[PDB]
Amino acid sequence: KENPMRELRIRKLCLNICVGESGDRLTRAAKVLEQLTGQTPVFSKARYTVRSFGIRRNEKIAVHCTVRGAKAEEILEKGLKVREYELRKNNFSDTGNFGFGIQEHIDLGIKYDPSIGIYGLDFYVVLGRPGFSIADKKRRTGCIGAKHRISKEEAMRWFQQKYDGIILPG
Amino acid sequence: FVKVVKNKAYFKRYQVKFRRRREGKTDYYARKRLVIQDKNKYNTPKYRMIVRVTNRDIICQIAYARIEGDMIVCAAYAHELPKYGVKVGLTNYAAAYCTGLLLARRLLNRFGMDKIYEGQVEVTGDEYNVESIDGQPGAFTCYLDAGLARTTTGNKVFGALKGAVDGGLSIPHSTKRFPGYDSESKEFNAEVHRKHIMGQNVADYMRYLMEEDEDAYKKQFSQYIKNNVTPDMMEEMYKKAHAAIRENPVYEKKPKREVKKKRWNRPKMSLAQKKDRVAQKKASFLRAQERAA
Amino acid sequence: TNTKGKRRGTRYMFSRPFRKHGVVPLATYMRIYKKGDIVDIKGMGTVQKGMPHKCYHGKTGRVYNVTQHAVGIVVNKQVKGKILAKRINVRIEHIKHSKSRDSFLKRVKENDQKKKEAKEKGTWVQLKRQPAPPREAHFVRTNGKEPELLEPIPYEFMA
Amino acid sequence: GRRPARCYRYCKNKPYPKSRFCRGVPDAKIRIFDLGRKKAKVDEFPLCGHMVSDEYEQLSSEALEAARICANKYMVKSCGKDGFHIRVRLHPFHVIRINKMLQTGMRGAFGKPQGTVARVHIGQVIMSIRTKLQNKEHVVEALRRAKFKFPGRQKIHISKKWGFTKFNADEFEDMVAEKRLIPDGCGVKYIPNRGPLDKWRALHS
RNA sequence: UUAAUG
RNA sequence: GUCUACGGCCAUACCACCCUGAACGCGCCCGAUCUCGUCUGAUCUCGGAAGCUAAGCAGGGUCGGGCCUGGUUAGUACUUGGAUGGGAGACCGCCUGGGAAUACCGGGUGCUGUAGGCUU
RNA sequence: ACAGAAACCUCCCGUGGAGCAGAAGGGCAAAAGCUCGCUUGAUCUUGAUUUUCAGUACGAAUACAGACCGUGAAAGCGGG
RNA sequence: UCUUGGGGCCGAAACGAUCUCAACCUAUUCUCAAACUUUAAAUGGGUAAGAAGCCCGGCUCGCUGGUGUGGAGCCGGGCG
RNA sequence: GCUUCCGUAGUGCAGCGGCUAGCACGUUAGGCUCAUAAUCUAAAGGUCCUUGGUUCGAAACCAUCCGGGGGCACCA
RNA sequence: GCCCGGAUAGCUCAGCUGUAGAGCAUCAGACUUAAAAUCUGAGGGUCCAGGGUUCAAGUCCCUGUUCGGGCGCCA
Ligand SMILES: [Mg+2]
Ligand SMILES: [Mg+2]
Ligand SMILES: [Mg+2]
Ligand SMILES: [Mg+2]
Ligand SMILES: [Mg+2]
Ligand SMILES: [Mg+2]
Ligand SMILES: [Mg+2]
Ligand SMILES: [Mg+2]
Ligand SMILES: [Mg+2]
Ligand SMILES: [Mg+2]
Repeated sequence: KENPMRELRIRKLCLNICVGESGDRLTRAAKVLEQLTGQTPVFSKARYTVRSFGIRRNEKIAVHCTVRGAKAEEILEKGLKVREYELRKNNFSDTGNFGFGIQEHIDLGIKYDPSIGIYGLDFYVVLGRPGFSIADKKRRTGCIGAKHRISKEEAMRWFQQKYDGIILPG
Repeated sequence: FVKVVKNKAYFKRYQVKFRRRREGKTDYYARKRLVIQDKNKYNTPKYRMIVRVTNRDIICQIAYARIEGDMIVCAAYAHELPKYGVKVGLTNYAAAYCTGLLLARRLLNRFGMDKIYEGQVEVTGDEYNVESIDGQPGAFTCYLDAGLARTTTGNKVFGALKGAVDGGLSIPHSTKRFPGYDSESKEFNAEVHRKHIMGQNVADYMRYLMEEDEDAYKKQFSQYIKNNVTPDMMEEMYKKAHAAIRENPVYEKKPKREVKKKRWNRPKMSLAQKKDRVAQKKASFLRAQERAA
Repeated sequence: TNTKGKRRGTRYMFSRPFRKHGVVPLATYMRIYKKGDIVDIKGMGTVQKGMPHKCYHGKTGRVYNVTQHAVGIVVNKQVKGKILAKRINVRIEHIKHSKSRDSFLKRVKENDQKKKEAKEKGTWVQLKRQPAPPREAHFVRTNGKEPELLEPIPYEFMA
Repeated sequence: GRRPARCYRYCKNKPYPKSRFCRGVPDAKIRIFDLGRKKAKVDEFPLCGHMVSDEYEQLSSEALEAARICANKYMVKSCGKDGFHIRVRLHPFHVIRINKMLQTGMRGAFGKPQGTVARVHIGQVIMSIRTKLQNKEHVVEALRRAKFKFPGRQKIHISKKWGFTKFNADEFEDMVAEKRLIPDGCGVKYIPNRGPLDKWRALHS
């Protein structure tokens, strides 16, 4: 008999687009994330100057947005419809989370805009459990325990039971 | 392979913090500024009014520091409100106001200041402070202790603060963190503060759910339906609660029955039991190896 | 020559002990300081304001002035010809009570109790501290076994 | 070449090692501190002999090198190439200085780093040879020939320990039989009763 | 104006 | 027996894993209308009470690591004062007191102050 | 996904192994570090004390006091 | 052990297998530090060993103050 | 030993932390020529002596290392 | 400290409050078989920085930052 407080849910879906160039490309990738979600994303800037790729310190490189709830469930349903409900062994992390990246956002269902263009985006699913709000809150901080963690085997069987997704080694 | 961070050298160099810091309860940087007294005051007790908003309760206490432990001179809990006529709604802003008022009136009853320093009875929500009356014993003063609650505008800690001020505790405070203070145009609205104190936000959300759908209404408010709480009854119920609190502020403790004296806890294992356990485990491993081989 | 700085050669002295860093304990703050209490001085490196000097680290004086977050203390400094009872202003962190006064006060209270007692009786009980005397003659009872004969061990090289 | 050892024979100064402050030190001649058959077990070399000093002096790294070669040659001539194990238990860290006179003189006299030397106490092991039980007088002869490379005076003492261990030879076989010691190459592993019981079960399983 | 050699 | 709120000394209290939690509580949890703040009600704030001890938390266990406290090391290393003591020196021995610290081997694994509960 | 030893995001461990302008030492984790919001206590005036010391200055600092102020909800903190 | 790799070997190749050799990880082991340290002496440096001290009763305060609260200063006695 | 300076393609030089390191010659390739040269058009080529540090960034700024070159070495 | 000159396109210099000019340099077309020699157009101006007067300032006015040229020297 499985305890209903151990229902493995999804905490968040992390979207990011890393174009590597500030300005027009970056703001059109922000428009891509805004048309995907329905909310404004936040630009992520650099940590230090790398002269190999053409970036400088405190220069806006990427853009990202975290999505919660049924909207994150629906965008992840779109993403698995794109990637035909299959993932690899190495895509799964040992901490219990996973993620993957699509080639371009036109597969999600978004109509092409000739002003905006083509931008790919990267999914990262942070899985969840009722009782993960202890470590990040202010009142009573603490670790969540060994039984309460999500393992890689438990993530694989959750994915296979939920989305009927085949998992192939590689 | 990679190096293990938490090694024996790590546990030898590891200094633990304080117990309340490890529990995550006391902000010692705030307590350093709050609780200490100036040395030229010479054992003058420095009173703080501690507010802790729990999930189902609102604790309002008053403490002064002693070196063995800070003694609670007066305490007030939110579950004492069904004795005053608040059956349900124990963790909202109105219950915080009633708990602060109850703490204030109980402290003045224990100090013997029931008639003097009445406070606000016809409460509107304006900027009010307790002025000292000449030829009388002086007004009680204390300083607020919110703790780890983020003090934004519209906080139940400041609701308990307003309850203590209206009950007659001379606490210095600004009308900035009270609900009603606009952040943009920067003026204080006392009518919005009166609505939040008397609880018309809960009544407006009750009417909004009743207009929207009965299923979400019964999902949100269940014991309000169980104890027949209507929005027209709300303001009169809190007025009768304030009247009962200002009428009978004294607390009677519960009578203690003779304890049955049984141990629900599991007791601690002794040295002879541990030495017997390890010997039985070694003997079981040896006889299992003899049985296998 | 040496430098004449405030904290010259104070590497180990103002340093906190091992696994005793971090937040200052608060009973040290809230412990009250009356005038005329014998007070020893021990520096602390956490709070840098109100530190005493390295010549006053370890010294013991008494309080003459009390302020909001510090007290003044008259300590005895030996400077090159004489001892001067000079006054310094020290913050709360660098200050403890000396129990040399407390043991004397307990002994005074015990002597006052023993002086009020046995006055109507007439017994003369000694109140002064008498030092460790030559001990009284006693009987060593070597019952049963004889004393063990100690033999000096022969030499053998361990290394 | 360099000065005689009569100058820096005795411990005169504080211990002055190579560090962040003392830089520009030339490399010492002794770098290989053990030889013979060091890829070996504790059971196949029972006998152990030590060269124990009897003076509080400073032994130079070049003297350590010369005594190491002098012990090595006699151990190869006697016990073969794989029948002994020599170990120099004095690593030289004390950086010793030189005041070269080309005329300034004694003004500003602080030495540039000349070389390395080892601080040696009274009753401290200089060299240690572990070998079979048959090769006893050969190890005594090798340490006697190695004494001439050092100044002062030191003694040759055949230890009661089992090789390069801290346990006695009469108790070593009983401890290995009762599985309190594990052969772990040159050294030995001592298992107490303080650890968890899974280690005990892994030993007795 | 430059333009040497086999 | 035990919890909550505020604490004192800040590991005998910490860390890794496992087992049990009756009642109050503490929490996990349900939503964003109002106060409030974020890309996101995840944090904070607000309004609650369908489910739950899964987790935090409380107690206990690990021939557990760490920590605290003793023995051993050891009257050892060291050291106040002394000698027309030794030795070419290096250093060592003695008289007089004082006296350690590793490795190794035992024991323990939070007490307590104020207010308020629960086991009626 | 491009993405690689290194561009961006997330999770876990992480007693400080980072940072606090500099030389080194001490100190610091819901801070003394990083980012925000507001400010100019880096303002005026007496006295006392420490350090160097002869117990003389200068420089630096330490507690207070009288005023005007900044911030914070407040305790308080701040006169570089 | 694949956490990676230099030379091969049976491999088109494959963390499939294989002897390894290198850095890494885990238990050890030898020798040290004036500008290292968990510990830690001997010697030493402060303070106290009373009349300028206790136990009483009462006034004053513009300081601090739920509270003839706290602190300080004055008095009048008793204790040798 | 003391004080000082330099060390950049193959060679001789420049270079004001943010370059594609610059000029000449050498080199190679192609024209011109009967060939060669010269001439014309192209191109390749820097471990920026070595280590570290400051810096968002170091060919340079700071420190040491290994090379090199001058000036001093004195009255008695 | 005083007085007077300049600082304007990559470089040297003019510019009388109402597309900033002359020469060298670069690129692009002629010429020559081709460079160079010589013509032709085009590009390139933080007018040292800020403030003030005026409708409008590179210009007029002080304030400062570099660079000469001469004077003057009680902490
Ligand atoms: Mg705070
Ligand atoms: Mg019953
Ligand atoms: Mg010397
Ligand atoms: Mg929520
Ligand atoms: Mg639980
Ligand atoms: Mg459980
Ligand atoms: Mg243990
Ligand atoms: Mg802060
Ligand atoms: Mg600062
Ligand atoms: Mg002031």
